[PDB]
Amino acid sequence: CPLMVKVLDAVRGSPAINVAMHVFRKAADDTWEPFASGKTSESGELHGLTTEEEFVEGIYKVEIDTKSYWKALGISPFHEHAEVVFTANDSGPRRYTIAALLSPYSYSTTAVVTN
Amino acid sequence: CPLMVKVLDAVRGSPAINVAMHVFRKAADDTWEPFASGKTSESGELHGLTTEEEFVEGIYKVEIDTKSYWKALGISPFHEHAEVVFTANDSGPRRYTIAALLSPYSYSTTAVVTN
Amino acid sequence: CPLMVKVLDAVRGSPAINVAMHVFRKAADDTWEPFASGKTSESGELHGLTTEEEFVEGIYKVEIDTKSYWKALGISPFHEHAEVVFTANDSGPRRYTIAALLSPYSYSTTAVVTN
Amino acid sequence: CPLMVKVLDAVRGSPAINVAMHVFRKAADDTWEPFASGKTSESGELHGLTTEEEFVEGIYKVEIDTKSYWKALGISPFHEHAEVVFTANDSGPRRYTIAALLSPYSYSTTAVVTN
Ligand SMILES: O=C(O)c1cc(-c2ccc(F)cc2F)ccc1O
Ligand SMILES: O=C(O)c1cc(-c2ccc(F)cc2F)ccc1O
Repeated sequence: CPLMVKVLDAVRGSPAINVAMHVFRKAADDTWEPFASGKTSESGELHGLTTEEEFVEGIYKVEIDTKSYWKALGISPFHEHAEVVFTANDSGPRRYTIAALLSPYSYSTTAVVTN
Repeated sequence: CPLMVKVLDAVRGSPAINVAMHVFRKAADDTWEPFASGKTSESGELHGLTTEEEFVEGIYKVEIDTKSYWKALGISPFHEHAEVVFTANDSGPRRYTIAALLSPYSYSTTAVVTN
Repeated sequence: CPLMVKVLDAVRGSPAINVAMHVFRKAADDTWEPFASGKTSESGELHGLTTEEEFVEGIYKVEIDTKSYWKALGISPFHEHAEVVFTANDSGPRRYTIAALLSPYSYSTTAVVTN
Repeated sequence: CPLMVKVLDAVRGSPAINVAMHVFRKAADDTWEPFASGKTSESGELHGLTTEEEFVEGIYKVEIDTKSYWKALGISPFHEHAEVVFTANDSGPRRYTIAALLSPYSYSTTAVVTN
């Protein structure tokens, strides 16, 4: 599993469950092409987005639909979404864990990159 | 000054100086139109991006070139940039301060909305 | 003003106003001695904690009463308080700004050290 | 496992390995009594600090020795340690995951509380 995302809710102190996200890869013509998508599980985790063979060098974008998450809890948040944009695998294949911590007016994202 | 950005460096404990950023507004045709831009000052702050008459309701994107900042310090970063996307909505007088805290593999952004 | 504290509320996107905090300095006998205290202003800031002559090298602790802040808003928090412990060291002129970003189950603190 | 701690390094984008931490419980005489301690593993995790029977209602303090971690990497950091203080189990037994994200001049801590 070369790409995993974990999302946490800083207001309730819980995993952020059923959070949708879309992954894009920058194409040759400088456009964002859809690549994968899914929703976080009861543990706040989204696995199985891609495979080693499919996850080639490139620039990737993870767009996390934080607004729909907060609206479902009755909170009108600041951000439309949380976007993580990064170059992947340019020194060789790596495993990426993207962690996102959500508040209505704030978010933090961090990457753990292992071999 | 209805829109201000402040950027901080978590590795050196300093304002992040000379950080470039561009502000975009979502057009009717779902495209991002350039709106404003600048570089942070010695205090890590960018002022004067827009005016009250110009800063109307809409969806805005602030793209902060964090990668160029870390490259200038010789540090290898994860993110291509830090992106803040939000709807601006005047429910009464509102000033927006976007704060971004930068580390090579992590960033946090928060909005302070005042009257 | 060699030492300033700023506190922000990630749930409401506002300065955290009327937040009490105490500053302690580590004594020779490894005990915490009260040093300064106050409450944040309408801007979320606390100034005038100490002076240049008084703020000597040593180990300092800032204890921010985050629990009372969340209780005043009717929100159930995790932490008893947010604690920032640090050594102050003049290697040349140094001013310290401690920034704290508060959520009910999370807090972030950062130091900006300027000349 | 009622209490787990995970620590991440925001400069290297990796788990923070071999990070020491001590857990204290506030005693009847308002003193902090040592309770448990350990070091994070290669995954940045510390498990097995306590048991359900031992982890009674109370106020707990987790002191993470972040300074020794950064010094071992040749970085002089701002904080002496990262302290997480909280009331545990006052509505019944819970499982607590404490997550800490470390930078030389900043840290964030978050709690995930599950039944
Ligand atoms: O770790 C924090 O407490 C923190 C602090 C800031 C911040 C810093 C300095 C300042 F003048 C204003 C701020 F919002 C911005 C983001 C952030 O996460
Ligand atoms: O407050 C923090 O220290 C923090 C923690 C995480 C995080 C999330 C999930 C996880 F399994 C480990 C983490 F460190 C993600 C972001 C973050 O700011």
